[PDB]
Amino acid sequence: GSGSVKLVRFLMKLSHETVTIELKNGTQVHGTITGVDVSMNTHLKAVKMTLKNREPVQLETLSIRGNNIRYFILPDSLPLDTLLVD
Amino acid sequence: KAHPPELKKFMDKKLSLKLNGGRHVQGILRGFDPFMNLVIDECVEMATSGQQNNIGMVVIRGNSIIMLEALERV
Amino acid sequence: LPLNPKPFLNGLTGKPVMVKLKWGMEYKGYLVSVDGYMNMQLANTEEYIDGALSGHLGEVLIRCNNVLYIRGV
Amino acid sequence: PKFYCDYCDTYLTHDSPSVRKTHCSGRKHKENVKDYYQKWMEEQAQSLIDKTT
Amino acid sequence: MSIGVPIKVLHEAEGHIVTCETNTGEVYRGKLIEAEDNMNCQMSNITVTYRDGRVAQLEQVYIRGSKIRFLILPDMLKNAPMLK
Amino acid sequence: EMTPEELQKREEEEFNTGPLSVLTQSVKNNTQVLINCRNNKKLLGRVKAFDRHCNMVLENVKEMWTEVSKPVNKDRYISKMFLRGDSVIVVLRNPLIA
Amino acid sequence: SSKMLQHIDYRMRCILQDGRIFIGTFKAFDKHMNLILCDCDEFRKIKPKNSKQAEREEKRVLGLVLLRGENLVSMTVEGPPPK
Amino acid sequence: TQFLPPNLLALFAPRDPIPYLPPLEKLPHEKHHNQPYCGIAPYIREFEDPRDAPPPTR
Amino acid sequence: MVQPINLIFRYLQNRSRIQVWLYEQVNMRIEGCIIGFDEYMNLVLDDAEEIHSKTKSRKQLGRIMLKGDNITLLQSV
RNA sequence: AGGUAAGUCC
RNA sequence: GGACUUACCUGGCAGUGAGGUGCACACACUGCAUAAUUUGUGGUAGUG
Ligand SMILES: [K+]
Ligand SMILES: [Mg+2]
Ligand SMILES: [Mg+2]
Ligand SMILES: [Mg+2]
Ligand SMILES: [Mg+2]
Ligand SMILES: [Mg+2]
Ligand SMILES: [Mg+2]
Ligand SMILES: [Mg+2]
Ligand SMILES: [Mg+2]
Ligand SMILES: [Zn+2]
Repeated sequence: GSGSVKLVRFLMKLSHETVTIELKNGTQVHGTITGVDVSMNTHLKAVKMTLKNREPVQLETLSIRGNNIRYFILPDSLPLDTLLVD
Repeated sequence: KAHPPELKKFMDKKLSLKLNGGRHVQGILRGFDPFMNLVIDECVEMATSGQQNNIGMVVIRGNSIIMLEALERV
Repeated sequence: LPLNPKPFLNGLTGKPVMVKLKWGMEYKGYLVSVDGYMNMQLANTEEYIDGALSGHLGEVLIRCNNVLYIRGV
Repeated sequence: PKFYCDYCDTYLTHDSPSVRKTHCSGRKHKENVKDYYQKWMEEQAQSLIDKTT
Repeated sequence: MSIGVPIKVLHEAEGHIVTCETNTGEVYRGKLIEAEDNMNCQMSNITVTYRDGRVAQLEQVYIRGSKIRFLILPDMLKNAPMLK
Repeated sequence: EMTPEELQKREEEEFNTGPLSVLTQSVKNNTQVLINCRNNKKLLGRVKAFDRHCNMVLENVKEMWTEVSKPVNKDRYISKMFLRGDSVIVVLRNPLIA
Repeated sequence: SSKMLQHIDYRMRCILQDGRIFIGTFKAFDKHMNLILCDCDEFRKIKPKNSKQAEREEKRVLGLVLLRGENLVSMTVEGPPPK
Repeated sequence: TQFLPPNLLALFAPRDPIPYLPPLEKLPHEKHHNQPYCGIAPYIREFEDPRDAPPPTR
Repeated sequence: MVQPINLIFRYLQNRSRIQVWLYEQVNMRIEGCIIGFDEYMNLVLDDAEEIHSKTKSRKQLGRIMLKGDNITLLQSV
């Protein structure tokens, strides 16, 4: 088809999905999304944050201001066509 | 939605302006807008060499202004 | 003749153009389309790194934020 | 566009720089402020509960 | 709606001493004369502290909000009505 | 806006004719795309969807980049991503070389 | 917004874009994620210029801090509200 | 809170000025870019053969 | 008071040759005659040049549109 | 609609 | 404290709540304007 109106609307559906986020500063976050927000601000639980060239660190919770996100790496099974009907 | 900045206080005053690229400039503030774009007059470049140069009646984009300092009383 | 940016581009649409990016690369090709944000679609596009030709690409979208200037032929 | 004065418990249905400054250099306002922080010094009275022990 | 709690808190500190770190890493300490809704700040009697550690005195300054990292406001402000 | 009326599918018209047609077509025809990204990494993949900012959902991506001594090539495979649009520089539709 | 209100009054560790950490009592926020932090302490990691020496953590007290949203990266919870 | 009895206004007192610390990062215009942004020309060979492409779903 | 938009309009009319300082690029500047512009501060520059500070030699461009995001400062001659 | 200021009454 | 009077400063658009219809103004929620200089679509690139 074509472009969605907004595509955050998709990310907002990914509650309870476990993802890996890369930040614009090289930090990698692996965690389970508790919520995503219109401004792409993103909340995770059960997080393993790995700042650039540092040893991982585990955290119960983390929120990331969305502008900092470069990308989400999604679950291989995540049913895209389903979730994209928007 | 977007209000103008309060630079009436600094109108027609000599200013010294810290700018984006480690660039500094100085001169008399003749006007402004809600983006904080400025009009400077009798403006001097203040190059890193320590050498100063005269360009006058410049426009400065608000975007690239960090801080300005009043040299004359406000 | 006060020749403003939207008309200027609309002018160049169709014509070969060269777009220089803030990051120092430039892309040469037939400007196809432009939008209100000045994103650019190019065709028969080729990549010039540091002034001299790097390679031939194809149909290219350039996100507007990346552009420094755009110019004819 | 709306603004809520925590000190006055009142609204400025249409906020502006000009309007908010006018309100804030207002008779009612300045008194409410004075009152708020005087009431806070009364807090120090709650210190006496410690004073008694 | 539109106005928000942390900017209110900034305006509440108008008139008092604030420290303010800019994007450049300079730090300005002085009397906050006034603040706008964007964080653009006019200040007086400022001890600037340059990146190197040297300080200077400045009479009147004005700082673009978009170029501020953070401000240090007076601790009393935590007892302001909004923060409750 | 210039279009303050509440059905700005001028959004769609632009998508079909404007420069984001690069994507609209890539999505429709399932063509591979190569994106030069502001982490300075190269992403080659398919576009499942996109939006105004060039937020893209991608499939079967191969992320490609260069590290160091002499410069070494690197690649990783990512089967489903969402890329944030701001981090796009340039997108390039697959020139059907054969 | 309850994702954020959840943590209000907790002590929160914020990572800033330059790699500073602000730890502070999380009093307020807004649509930008401007923050108000109380009793806020700043920490930072200082690299040894020689290839292997112990790295310095440097604390510095700030007190009541207003952090501009743009410079915020992430927040996680450091500790529960003080008593 | 500017204009109050000096009794109360003494509450809004600054804390002592903060220790200097040098900056963490260089200034952006003076930072040295060891592998600056670069183009995609070398990568075209990566693209699939169009015969081996999957068909247009619609 | 002189609005910055007006003095750009003044520069246009005068057919003055304007030099632009760039945002976050301190080595290059660009100069040319302002044939036109817009709300975003994008400039159409009739006989644009690329001036490189280290080189002290110029690269000729022709007629260019320079996107506004880049501009730091506008100068004369 | 709301704030402010000045006035009139309660 | 409360009521009215006058002057001054301010005021984005739409859908729903809202049930005779329409208009005006307020409140609540939801959108849009909003990816174009001051935060929510990058000169903080991850470059050791
Ligand atoms: K929006
Ligand atoms: Mg930003
Ligand atoms: Mg009904
Ligand atoms: Mg914007
Ligand atoms: Mg932007
Ligand atoms: Mg706009
Ligand atoms: Mg911007
Ligand atoms: Mg923006
Ligand atoms: Mg931005
Ligand atoms: Zn009030």
